[PDB]
Amino acid sequence: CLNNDPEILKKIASIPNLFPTDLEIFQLFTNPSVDIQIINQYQLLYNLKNDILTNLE
Amino acid sequence: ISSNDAFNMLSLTTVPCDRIEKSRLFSEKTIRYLMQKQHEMKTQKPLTP
Amino acid sequence: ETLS
Amino acid sequence: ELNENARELEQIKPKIALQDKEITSVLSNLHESNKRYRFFKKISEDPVKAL
Amino acid sequence: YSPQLTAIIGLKSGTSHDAIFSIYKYIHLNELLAFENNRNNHNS
Amino acid sequence: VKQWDLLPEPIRFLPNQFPLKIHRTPYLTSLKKIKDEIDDPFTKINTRGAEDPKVLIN
Amino acid sequence: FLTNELIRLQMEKLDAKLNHLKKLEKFMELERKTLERQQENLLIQRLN
Amino acid sequence: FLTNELIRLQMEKLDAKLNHLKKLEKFMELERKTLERQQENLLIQRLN
Amino acid sequence: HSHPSDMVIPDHLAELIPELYSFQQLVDSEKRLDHFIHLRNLHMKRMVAQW
Repeated sequence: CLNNDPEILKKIASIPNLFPTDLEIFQLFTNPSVDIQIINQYQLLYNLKNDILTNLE
Repeated sequence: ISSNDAFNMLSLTTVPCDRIEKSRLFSEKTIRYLMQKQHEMKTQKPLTP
Repeated sequence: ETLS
Repeated sequence: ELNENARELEQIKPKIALQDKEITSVLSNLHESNKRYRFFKKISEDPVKAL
Repeated sequence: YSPQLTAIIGLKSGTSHDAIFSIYKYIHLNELLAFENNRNNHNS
Repeated sequence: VKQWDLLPEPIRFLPNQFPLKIHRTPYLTSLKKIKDEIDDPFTKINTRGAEDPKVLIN
Repeated sequence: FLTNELIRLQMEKLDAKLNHLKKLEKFMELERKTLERQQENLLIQRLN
Repeated sequence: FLTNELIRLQMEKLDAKLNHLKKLEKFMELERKTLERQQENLLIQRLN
Repeated sequence: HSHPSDMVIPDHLAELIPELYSFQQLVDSEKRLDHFIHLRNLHMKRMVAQW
C-alpha cells in the first residue's frame, strides 16, 4: 500500500531465526504427542516462508 | 545529623576563605586510564560470496 | 518436462 | 566453542560485579554532595530567609 | 537400499534417515496423507 | 425559576482547566522524585492537617 | 576535552562493530534459507 | 570529580564486553565453513 | 536490598553537569551490547541443536 521499499521480501527473509526449519517441522509431524491445531499453525507459517522464498526468485 | 554537620563545617571552622585550597577534578586512576586509552586509540571483508 |  | 564462550563469560563476570558495586557507591556519594551543594547555595543566595 | 526403494528415490544407498525423510516427502507431495493409501504399495 | 445541577460541570470544561502539557513521568523517575523530596532537610512532608487546609483536602 | 573525545570515539566504535556483525548475520541467514530451498527442489525433482 | 570517576568506571566496564565480542565473531567462521560444505554436497548431487 | 531507583539521574543534575547526560548514553549503549551478546548465545545453541 505504501510503495516505499522494494526489497521487503529479501529483508524479511534475512531476519535470523524468524521461521522454523524443515527438520523441526518433520520432528513435529513424527512426534505423536502433539495437537493438530499447533501442527496447523506451524504448517501455515512454513507455507508462508516457502511463498516468500519463491517470490524472491 | 547531616545538617548539623554541614553547618558545623561552615561556621565553626577557623580557616579564612582564602586558605581553602581547591581539590582535584581527576583522580590519578582516571588520569592513567585516559592516557592509556589515548595511546591505544592513537595506535588505531566486504561480504565475500 | 519429465521433472515438472 | 559453546563451552569455551560460557567459560570466558563466567570468568569475565566478577570484575563487572565489582565495578557495579563501585558505581553504586559513587552514585550515593554524588547524591550526598548534591544535598550539600543545594544547602550552601540556598544560604548564599538569600541569607536571612535561609537562616 | 533394496531395488524396491531405489526405484522410488534415485539413490542406491543412504542412511535410514534419508529413506524415511524422502518417503515422507513423497507421500506429502502426492497428497496421500494420518492415513495413507498406490505406487509405494505396489512397489514395496 | 431556579435551575441547578446535582453535580458540578465535570472538571475539564472549567475555563481554568485547559491542557497545556501532558505529564508523562515514568515510574522509576517518579520513585526517584519521591526519594528526593523526602530526603530534603527543609522537607514539608509533615506539615500536619490542622496547619494547612490544602494538606487536609489532599 | 579529552574525556569528551574518548566518549564519542567509544560510542562510534561500538555502533560500527554492531552494524558489521548484524550484516554478517543477515547474510548467513539468507544463505541458509537458499540452501534449504535448493536441496528440497532437487529432492522433489528426483522423485518426480 | 565524582562524575569523572563514574565515567571512567563505565568505560572500563564497556571495554571487557567489547573484547568478549571476538569469540562470538569466530563462531561465525565456523558457520561459514559448514555452509560451504553443504554447498559441496548440493553441487555433487546435482551433477549425479 | 538495592533499589532500582538508585541508577536514575533525576533531571537537574544532568544540566548542572552535562557529562552526566553522556554517562546515561554510555549506560544505554552497554544495554545494547548485553542484549546482542544474549542473542548470540541463543543463536549458537540453536545451531548446535540443528547440527
